[PDB]
Order: sequence, then structure tokens, then C-alpha cells
Amino acid sequence: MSAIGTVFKEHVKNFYLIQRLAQFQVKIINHSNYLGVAWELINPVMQIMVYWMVFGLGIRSNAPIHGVPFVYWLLVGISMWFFINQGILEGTKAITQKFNQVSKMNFPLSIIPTYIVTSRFYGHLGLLLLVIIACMFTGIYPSIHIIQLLIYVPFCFFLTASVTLLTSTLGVLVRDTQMLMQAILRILFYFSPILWLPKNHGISGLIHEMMKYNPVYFIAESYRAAILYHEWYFMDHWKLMLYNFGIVAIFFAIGAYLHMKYRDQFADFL
Amino acid sequence: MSAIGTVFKEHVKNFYLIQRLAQFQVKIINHSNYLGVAWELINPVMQIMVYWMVFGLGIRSNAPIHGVPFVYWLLVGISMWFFINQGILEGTKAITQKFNQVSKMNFPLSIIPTYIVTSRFYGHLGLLLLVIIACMFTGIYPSIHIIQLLIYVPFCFFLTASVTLLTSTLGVLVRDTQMLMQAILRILFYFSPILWLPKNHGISGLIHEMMKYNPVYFIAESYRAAILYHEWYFMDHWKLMLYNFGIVAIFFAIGAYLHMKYRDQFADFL
Amino acid sequence: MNVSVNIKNVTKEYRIYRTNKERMKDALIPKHKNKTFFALDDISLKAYEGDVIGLVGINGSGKSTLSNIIGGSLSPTVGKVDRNGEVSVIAISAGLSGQLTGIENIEFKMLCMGFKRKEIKAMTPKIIEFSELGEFIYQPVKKYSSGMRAKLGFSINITVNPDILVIDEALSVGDQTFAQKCLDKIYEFKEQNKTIFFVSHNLGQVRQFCTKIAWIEGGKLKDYGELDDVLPKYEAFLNDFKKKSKAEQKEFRNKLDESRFVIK
Amino acid sequence: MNVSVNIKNVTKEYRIYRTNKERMKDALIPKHKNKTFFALDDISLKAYEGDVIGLVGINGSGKSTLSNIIGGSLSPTVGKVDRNGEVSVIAISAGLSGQLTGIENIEFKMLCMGFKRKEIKAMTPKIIEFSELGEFIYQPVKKYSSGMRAKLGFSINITVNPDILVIDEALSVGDQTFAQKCLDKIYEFKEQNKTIFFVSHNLGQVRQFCTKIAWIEGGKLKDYGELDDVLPKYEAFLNDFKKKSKAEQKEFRNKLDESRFVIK
Ligand SMILES: CCCCCCCCCCC(CCCCCCCCCC)(CO[C@@H]1O[C@H](CO)[C@@H](O[C@H]2O[C@H](CO)[C@@H](O)[C@H](O)[C@H]2O)[C@H](O)[C@H]1O)CO[C@@H]1O[C@H](CO)[C@@H](O[C@H]2O[C@H](CO)[C@@H](O)[C@H](O)[C@H]2O)[C@H](O)[C@H]1O
Ligand SMILES: CCCCCCCCCCC(CCCCCCCCCC)(CO[C@@H]1O[C@H](CO)[C@@H](O[C@H]2O[C@H](CO)[C@@H](O)[C@H](O)[C@H]2O)[C@H](O)[C@H]1O)CO[C@@H]1O[C@H](CO)[C@@H](O[C@H]2O[C@H](CO)[C@@H](O)[C@H](O)[C@H]2O)[C@H](O)[C@H]1O
Ligand SMILES: Cc1c(CC(=O)N2CCC[C@@H]2C(=O)O)c(=O)oc2c(C)c3occ(-c4ccc(Cl)cc4)c3cc12
Ligand SMILES: Cc1c(CC(=O)N2CCC[C@@H]2C(=O)O)c(=O)oc2c(C)c3occ(-c4ccc(Cl)cc4)c3cc12
Ligand SMILES: Nc1ncnc2c1ncn2[C@@H]1O[C@H](COP(=O)(O)OP(=O)(O)OP(O)(O)=S)[C@@H](O)[C@H]1O
Ligand SMILES: Nc1ncnc2c1ncn2[C@@H]1O[C@H](COP(=O)(O)OP(=O)(O)OP(O)(O)=S)[C@@H](O)[C@H]1O
Ligand SMILES: [Mg+2]
Ligand SMILES: [Mg+2]
Repeated sequence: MSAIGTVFKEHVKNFYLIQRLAQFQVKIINHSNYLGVAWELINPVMQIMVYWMVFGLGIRSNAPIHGVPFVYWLLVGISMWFFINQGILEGTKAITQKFNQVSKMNFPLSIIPTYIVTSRFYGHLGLLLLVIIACMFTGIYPSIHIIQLLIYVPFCFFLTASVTLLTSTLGVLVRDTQMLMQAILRILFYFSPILWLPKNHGISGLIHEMMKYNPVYFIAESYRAAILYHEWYFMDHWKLMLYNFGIVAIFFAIGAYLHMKYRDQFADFL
Repeated sequence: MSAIGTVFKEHVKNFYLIQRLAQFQVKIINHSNYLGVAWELINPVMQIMVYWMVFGLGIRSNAPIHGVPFVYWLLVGISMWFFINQGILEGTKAITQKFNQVSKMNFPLSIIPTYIVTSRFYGHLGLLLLVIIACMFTGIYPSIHIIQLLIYVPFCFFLTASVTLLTSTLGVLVRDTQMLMQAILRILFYFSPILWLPKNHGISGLIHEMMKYNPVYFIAESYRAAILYHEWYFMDHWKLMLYNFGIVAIFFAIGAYLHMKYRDQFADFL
Repeated sequence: MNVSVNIKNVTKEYRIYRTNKERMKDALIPKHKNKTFFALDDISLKAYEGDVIGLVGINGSGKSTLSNIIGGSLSPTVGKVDRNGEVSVIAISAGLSGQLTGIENIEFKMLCMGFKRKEIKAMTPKIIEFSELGEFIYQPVKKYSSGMRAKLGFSINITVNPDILVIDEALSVGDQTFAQKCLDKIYEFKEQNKTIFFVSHNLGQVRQFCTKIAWIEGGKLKDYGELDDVLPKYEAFLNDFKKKSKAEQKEFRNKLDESRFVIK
Repeated sequence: MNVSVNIKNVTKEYRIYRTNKERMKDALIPKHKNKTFFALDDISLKAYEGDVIGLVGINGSGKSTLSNIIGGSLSPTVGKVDRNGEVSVIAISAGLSGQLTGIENIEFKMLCMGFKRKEIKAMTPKIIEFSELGEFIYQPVKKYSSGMRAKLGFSINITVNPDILVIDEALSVGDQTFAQKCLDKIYEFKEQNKTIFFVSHNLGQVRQFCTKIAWIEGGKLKDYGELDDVLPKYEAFLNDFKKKSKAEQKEFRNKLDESRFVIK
């Protein structure tokens, strides 16, 4: 109860500092490139292209899903994945990499993974705007339902942030954690509706039911409902919403407790 | 002609130094892990597992290829890919990362990417021995044809090394190179016989003919011929052998020329 | 007067390992005993407002550990430290990034130190004037020389106004002209009746700056008191040590390191 | 006697950029002109065997650039350097890894310096004896203190036997007992009639060690000659500089930096 309050207060009091440090990190990462920050959009785009040639052209022989061309289905479904992947992979390393620069200073230590996540949220927002603009050429124009994004884009961010708040502490105590996530994230990519849709009513039915326990399922399906299908997603799937809210709350609580329990001895493990 | 001679002499005179520095690098990379160097085998194994559940169980419904179970086909075909991927991805960064430590000393600079490649060749050799042992449980025992590996395991190494000798120089002059390879290597993974076999005689026939211009095609097919099919591979495909030898020679020549042209001004670009 | 810093029974221990099997066995088994190294051992001293205290001792004595424990960046294994007031540390190179320019580095480091946006905006021009870089304030710090990096770090760092200050082996930086500026700033800092902890090997600087001496030997507090009663004793010990043979010095160091290691 | 180092018309230039568009336009267009900064400008001096030469000047003068160009780690834009003999540089912290132990670091650094395996095996025990670490030779260097890291680096590095030696602002390290050892080693190095280049701000050390003085001002060679004819002149200039006002010093520095920048 005190750990949650401390972490919440530290994050609420330092909004401007989080944004500024995220911007400085984006500047530092792309310093020597000739193109600069443009790579923050170029790298995610190329990866989508390959994924269209393998799973759309090769497999599926370019077959539409649910009355929509496969290219736009995949485009709307995959826009948030690079943010999640990179945000978790670097938020797990954040404290180990950045503790010594601020240790002598009096600094709110719980905001270190959060600004590392924000530096990737910027590129996610740019890509999502590009995707919405690109969807207008086929004839899919924004509707009233697009307002749902005001709940769905924030939630995604929160989810990622909560995970890092745990995996930053675990990564200081035990370094092997950094090697485990690489294997876990891959499982979360292929067992999700980003590239394919399970058949249901069969041996694929159990796989579908298990897939519904992945939060990426809810994220991709809600984005598609807001942008492509013109539907109010929560009018049929509020139980998944409650399940995912519970997941985020559990991750945040455990991460806050562990972080406030071990933060004073971080110099021992580093 | 002088650049080739200089690079060749520098590599030939320093075999022991290359091996020692590769071992020190392997020690440095895994320092804080509880398991230690065991991860050098654990990480490649897990990635194979996922690739078996997605492409073997999901797609293909577990269908054999060429009279062999799919699991062993994939296992023999994928054993060298992690070495190639990691070796190129870190050999591109080697000089940028390690120039300043040896610049004041009189050091053979052309061997910096090579020992970074050797540090990954160690784990490749361990995984290949494990794969050969695992193939004995089904009833596939070593034959005389296994001696072909004495030509095929070295060639793979040479190929990787040659590429880095170019991409280490290009990565110092232009940093954006480091972002391009990530996208190129992915194309080289899916357009290869590691996971699938093209149909031929059709629209897939042109894809097969283009795929034969990938060196990974020759590497995987030669490994499988030596270990699985009990065949002398060069008795039907010596033209592919000559093509790949020419490729390696071209890469080595261009890399040596550029490296000896720019090495004296590496401090400007760094 | 009033106690500003109060240190009571501060102890710092470390665990020494040879192979990964030892480390794992200690991590798992609760009873497993191993070698333990005492970096500090039962340090107690009371500091008052306006006291300048200089830390003296040979290599490996434990003065950086004590100044980190006072600074708040490190925690005792046993005992406790009570601070009355805000604490700051002079670490000039900490927040500098070679990718950023000098102007950007000023804001980055001032943000990491805890300043607010309005203060950063107000005090940037004075820092730029002090550092005396000129045009190179508009260039990445990786294009600087060593003296210019030190000058920028010092100029950013000297803008704090704490109640307790900790300095670790850097009183002045740069060429002969910058050193006088740095010394004048430090003397002004002393004038305002602030508590200062100072770690150095320059005994002339210690004689002209500090007022108390803390002698650290083998992780222990050998002596503590006024400068003119304690510094001559350390100097006499130092002059006696140079007059021994090599075997005597090796024996002294081995005897010192014997008491610091214990199996438990 | 015999010329050992011969420097002829050495010039070093750098290109100054403000935005990425400028950098790209310069990279593409062959005629594009930009600002250019002259770090060095037409340096010529002849060194003889047995000469100890001390480099003096204010911050940003260009002595590290000259010692890197002599050392071989940097290349001139114009001119040439002729060396007669093998060249070594004292850079103690270069090859040390915090992940490795001390014993491993000895071999790693000696390999990077160019030694053969048999020599490394033969000279490891003497280095271990010199560094005086004791048991901590079996521990990772990241568990050391600063003095012990410096002592290990110096002990590894002092084992070279070159014809030309370059030292950049480190004559002795450690506490009061180690400094005498380091100074004795450096004096032995001078005794063997070896050419030494030395960069420092300590003018007493320069007076007691060097025999020639090279004065660097604004990237140029102000003067060069015997110690007793040149060092008093630099000291007189230095004492005159402290007696100007702040505006006069700013004007002097601005005038100096004016001549170093040129559009071309
Ligand atoms: C592939 C897998 C391989 C194996 C995986 C690793 C096996 C476990 C390794 C144990 C480990 C990882 C964290 C484990 C739990 C984290 C997950 C939690 C759940 C996640 C969902 C910490 O383990 C924790 O150590 C804490 C010590 O702070 C201790 O805290 C509290 O305990 C009580 C209440 O628990 C409470 O009364 C007590 O007051 C607390 O201290 C915890 O109880 C204990 O669990 C790391 O090992 C640690 O290494 C440290 C030196 O770096 C070392 O500290 C130092 O202490 C002295 C001060 O200088 C000095 O002697 C040394 O410097 C060193 O000795 C720790 O002693 C050692 O333990
Ligand atoms: C996403 C893409 C974005 C755009 C991509 C980049 C566009 C090109 C950028 C050009 C670039 C990349 C290499 C390009 C070719 C490499 C691939 C080859 C083929 C691969 C299959 C080098 O370009 C090369 O520069 C060489 C300079 O050494 C020059 O060498 C030879 O030229 C003649 C014979 O060519 C020969 O007579 C001549 O003697 C050689 O000097 C080459 O001709 C020239 O091509 C990098 O830019 C460089 O930046 C350097 C400062 O870091 C800068 O050097 C410094 O020089 C002064 C000394 O201090 C000083 O003033 C400054 O310190 C600085 O100015 C270079 O001047 C500048 O050029
Ligand atoms: C088609 C395909 C199967 C299916 C396959 O091969 N299977 C599984 C059981 C039935 C069928 C067979 O028996 O052949 C696969 O698994 O991976 C692939 C990868 C990894 C692929 O990367 C690239 C392509 C591709 C891209 C463009 C174009 Cl124009 C054409 C191709 C591509 C196709 C497949
Ligand atoms: C089957 C499958 C298609 C094929 C598919 O969906 N297609 C393409 C055209 C025809 C058919 C369809 O119309 O449904 C695909 O593309 O990706 C997949 C990914 C990315 C997958 O990751 C994991 C599985 C999986 C693993 C185990 C088990 Cl036991 C079951 C599953 C998996 C299957 C597919
Ligand atoms: N993580 C660590 N594990 C074990 N021992 C350590 C660790 N950090 C420091 N020590 C030891 O603790 C002792 C005190 O070190 P310090 O306090 O850093 O040195 P110091 O007294 O300041 O002397 P200097 O800086 O070399 S002049 C030394 O024996 C160090 O080797
Ligand atoms: N990469 C670079 N690009 C542009 N200017 C540079 C670069 N490296 C160094 N300089 C400048 O070159 C000049 C000479 O620098 P140095 O020779 O390193 O300094 P110094 O003369 O040794 O004086 P110190 O070390 O600060 S006492 C300075 O004005 C530097 O800012
Ligand atoms: Mg210290
Ligand atoms: Mg310098």
C-alpha cells in the first residue's frame, strides 16, 4: 500500500521530466545516422513488408479475412507490436544501464523504465497516424467509432509500462532474465491474431480459447474494431476488458512492491 | 594485390591471438549470468522449439519431407543459421566498438571482426555435435559421407568472415549500414530452404531458381546431404560450389581493398 | 553547536567468490558459509555545522566507501547515519554525454540533478560564461579536449547550494588560470558555514583547507580530531613507513589484510 | 647526434557542422564549402636521441593532437612524420576490463600490446609483485578501488622497452609510497638514453625531468629550445596573464580563436 503510493506519486509529480528525458534518449540513439530520426519509422515499415511477402503472398495466396484485404488487416494489427517488443526489451535493461549516472543525485528511480518506454511510444504514434492515413485510399474513412482509440492507445502503453516495472527489478537481481524475455516474446508473437486467425470448432478451438488469454489478442482486436470494422468493441467483449485491466493492476502492484523492497541495495547487485 | 597480401599475412601470422581473443570475448559476454556459458547453447535451442511449433505443428500438420521426419530435416537445416546471423550482426559493429582500446597499440586491425566471428563459431560447433548425436535416436547413424563436413563446416565460416570484412569498414564510414543488415538478413531467412521447400514447375519454379542464388541454399543442402541423405553432394552440384567460391573470393577482395584504403583515417569517422 | 551528520556503528561487508558454483551454492543454501571482507568496521563520528573534515589513509583503506555511505549512494550492512540537511556530491563527469552538445548537456545534467525548468533557464547563461568554452558550446562534447570536458562538468556541478557537501579528489581542474577560479569558489563555499567532507592525498591542500582529520586504516577509524593534533601523527607514520625494507612493508600489508577477511 | 623524430609541416584540420543537412550536403556536393578548424598548423621540429621534451600551453592548444600524431594513432592532413625506432605510449587504463580478474587482465592487455605468449608467461610474476594488490589479484577489476586500478594499469604498462616513449599527464599514481616507485622507474627510463615526450601542467616536474620545451599556442609552435631558455619565457607570460582584467582575457581568447577558423 505504501509502495504503490510512493511509485504513483513519483510518476505523477514528474510528467515533464519523463517527456524531456525520453526526447533526449531519442536524440542520443540516432546521433550518427545520416537520415537521423527517420529510421524510427523506416525500420518498422520494412519489417512489415517482409511479413507481407511471406505470410500474405506465400501462405494464404493473398486471401482476404472478414471481407477486408489482408494487407490492411495485417497493417492495422501489427502497428503496436514493435513498440511492445522494443519497450519491454529495453525497459528490462534500463536500470542496469542507467543507475550509476543518477545514483549520486537525488532522483526518482521508478521513472527510469518509463521514459525508456516513452521513447518508443513516439515512433508508435507516428506509425499509427501513417496507417490511418494509408487506410483512406481503399475507401475506409474515419467514423465516430475511431473515438474508441482514446481508451485503447493509452491502455497499450500502460500494459507495457507495468511489465517493465517488474522486469527492471528482476533484471538487476538475476541477469539471466534478460535472456528469457527474448524467448517469451517470440511465443507471444505467433500465438496471437496478428498474422493468422484460428479456425475454432475443432483442435484449433482449444488453441483459440488459450489465445484469448494473451493480452495482444485484445489489443489487436480492439484496434481493428475501432479502425476497420466500425463496431463498439466493449459491447460484446467487456469480460476481456476486465481481465486485461486486472492483469495490468496485478503487474503494477507486484512491480511496485519489489522495486521499493530492493531499490536501496541496487549498488550491491550492480 | 598488395591489400590482399597484407590482410592474408596478418590473418595467417596470428592464429593463436585470434583464438585467445575469441575466448576472452566469450568469457566477457556471459560474466554475470548464473548459468554462465551454458546460454551459448540454451538460446539457440529454444528458438528452434518455437520454429517447430509454428511451421511444423501449425503449418504442414507435421508432414515429412523427402522420406525424413520434419523435425530432423529442420534441425539439420537450421543449425548454422544462428552463427551466421549473430556473426554478421556483431562483426558489422566490431571496429566501431573496439578501435579505441587498441589504437595506441601496434595491432593487426584486420583481425578484429574475425575473432568476433570465432566467438560465435564455438557455439555453432557445440550445437552441431548435439544435432549429430540427436539424429542417432531415430536410426540415422554416421556414414562415410559425413567426411564431407570437413569441407562444408569450414566454408560456412569463411563465408561469414568475408562478409564482415566488408561490413566492418562500411559501418565506420556510414552508420546507417548497421540498420540495413537487420532487414537484409530477414529476407535471407525466409527465402531459403531452412523452413520450406519450393514446389518448382510453376510460379514457384521461378522462386526456386532465384533461391538458388542464395548461399544459404547451398549451405543447408550440403549439410543435409552429408548428415541425412548419404550422398556425395558435389557429384551433382559442382556449379553451385564454383558459384559460392567465387562469391566468397569477391567479398574478400573488395573488403580487403576498402579496409586497407581507409584504415589510416578510422579516427576521423569514429 | 548542532550535530549535522551522525554516524553510528556503520559496517560494510562483501562476499568473496572464486567459481560460479560457490556463488550459486551461496544463493541457494541458507546456511552456506563463505569468506567475508570487511570494507568498514564499526565507524562512529559526530560532525558539526561548519566543520571541514579531511579523510586520510593509504590505498584500499575505505574512504570512498565512507564518503559513498555519507553521500547516500550506498547503504550500511549494520549501523545508521543521521543527516541534518540536504546532501550533495561533486561528481563532474557523471551526467555528460558525448553525443549531445554542451548546451544540451547543461540541461540534461541539471535535470538529472533535480532542478526545475525555470531555474535551469535562469542559470544557463552564468554557467556558459563560467565554463569559458566560447564557440565550442555549440558542438558535441566528444569533439572536446580533456580540460574542456572537466571545465564544463565543474561549471555545471558547482551551482548546487546544499547543507552538506562531499568532494572526492577534485578541488580544481584545468590549466593554471582555471585552478584559481575553482579554489575561490571552494573557499566561498567554506565561508558560508557549510559542512564539507574532503578526500585527497595532497597534504598541503589539506593543511590549507580542512579543520578536522579522519584517519582510516584497514577499514577502521584510527584517529579523529583537530587538524593540528592529528595530521602530524599521520605524517610521522608516513615518514616512518618509507624507511622500512620491502619485506617489512609486505609483512605490514599482509597483517593488515589478515584482520579484514573472516569465514562465516 | 642522430635525428630520431622529424616532423615536417604537419597540419590537422576539422570540419564543423551545425545541422545534419549541412553534413549531408558536404558529403554529396564536391564543391560545397564549410567552416574549417585548424587544430595544428605547420609544425616543424627535430628531435634527437636522448632528448626529453616537455609540451606546454593553455587548454585547447593542441598538445594531445601532436602527441597522438607522434604516437601514430592519428594522421596529418598535410606534412609528414619520420620516426627512427619503435614508438610506445603510456595509456594505463586502455586495456582493462572490469569483468575479467586481474590475472586475466594482465594477459589480455599484454596480448593487445603485441607481446608473445612466452614473454607474457615469463613476465607475469614480476608484474604481480610490482602491483602489490595481494589477494585481490584473483578478483574482478570492477571490485577494485581507483588507486588499485591505476596501480595495475601502470604495472602492466611500464614493461615496454621502446626507442621513443610518449607520456600524457601521468608520471606517478597511487598513494605516497607508490609515487616514489613510479618516479624511480621513469628516471631509469631516462637513464638508458631514450627519447621521451612528456605532456603536463606541473612545472616543477617539468623542471626536474625535461631538457627541452615545446610551447604550443593556438595550434602553432610559439617557441622551441633548451629548458633554461624557454621555460622562463612561458612562466613570464603566465604570470602576466593572471594580472589582466576579465575583458582582456576574453579579448585575448577571442583573438586566438579568430585565426583558427576559416571558411573554405
Ligand atoms: C536462473 C536462476 C538462477 C538462480 C536465481 C537466483 C537465486 C536467488 C539469489 C538471491 C538474490 C536474488 C533475488 C532472489 C529473489 C528475487 C525474486 C523475488 C520473487 C520474484 C517474483 C537476492 O536474494 C534476496 O537477498 C536479499 C538481500 O537483500 C534478501 O532480502 C531481505 O531478506 C529478508 C526478507 O526476505 C529480510 O529479513 C532482510 O532484511 C533482507 O535482506 C532476500 O530475502 C533474498 O531473497 C541475489 O543474491 C544476493 O546477492 C547479494 C550480493 O549482490 C547479497 O547481498 C549482500 O548482503 C551483504 C550487504 O553488503 C553482504 O554480505 C554482501 O554484499 C551480500 O551478501 C544477498 O545476500 C544475496 O542474497
Ligand atoms: C544512407 C546513405 C547516406 C549517404 C552515404 C554517405 C555519402 C558519402 C560520404 C563520404 C564519406 C563516406 C565514404 C563514402 C564511400 C564509401 C563506400 C565505397 C564503396 C562501397 C562499396 C567518405 O568519403 C570518402 O572520403 C575519403 C576521405 O578520406 C576520400 O578518400 C580519398 O579520396 C580520393 C580518392 O577517392 C583520394 O585522392 C584522397 O587522397 C582520399 O582522401 C574518398 O574519395 C571519399 O569517397 C564520409 O565523409 C567523410 O567525412 C570525413 C570526416 O569524418 C572527411 O574526412 C576529413 O578530412 C580532413 C582530414 O582531417 C578534414 O577536413 C576533416 O577531418 C574531414 O573533412 C571526409 O572528407 C568526408 O568525405
Ligand atoms: C508457401 C509456403 C509454405 C507452405 C508449404 O510449403 N507447405 C506447408 C504444407 C503444404 C505446403 C507444401 O507442402 O509445400 C511454408 O511453409 O513456408 C513458406 C515460407 C517460409 C515463405 O517465405 C517466402 C515465401 C513466398 C513469398 C512469395 C511468393 Cl510469390 C511465394 C512464396 C514462402 C512461402 C511459404
Ligand atoms: C495454421 C497456420 C496458418 C495457416 C492459415 O491460417 N491459413 C493460411 C491460408 C489457409 C489457412 C486458413 O485459411 O486458415 C498461418 O498462416 O499462420 C500460423 C501461425 C503464425 C501459427 O503460429 C502457431 C501455430 C500453431 C501451433 C500449434 C498448433 Cl497445434 C496449431 C497452430 C500457427 C498456425 C498457423
Ligand atoms: N564490490 C566490492 N566487493 C568487494 N570488495 C570491494 C568492493 N568495492 C570495494 N571493495 C574493497 O573495499 C576496500 C575499500 O575500497 P575503497 O574505499 O573504494 O578504496 P579507498 O579507501 O578509497 O582507497 P583509494 O581510493 O584506492 S586511494 C578495498 O579493499 C576494495 O577492494
Ligand atoms: N574531432 C574534433 N573535431 C573538432 N575539433 C576537435 C576535435 N578533436 C579535438 N578538437 C579541437 O582541437 C583542439 C586541440 O585539442 P587537444 O589537442 O585535444 O587539447 P589540448 O591542447 O591537449 O589541451 P588540453 O588537453 O585540454 S590541457 C581543441 O580546440 C579541440 O576542441
Ligand atoms: Mg577512491
Ligand atoms: Mg589533453
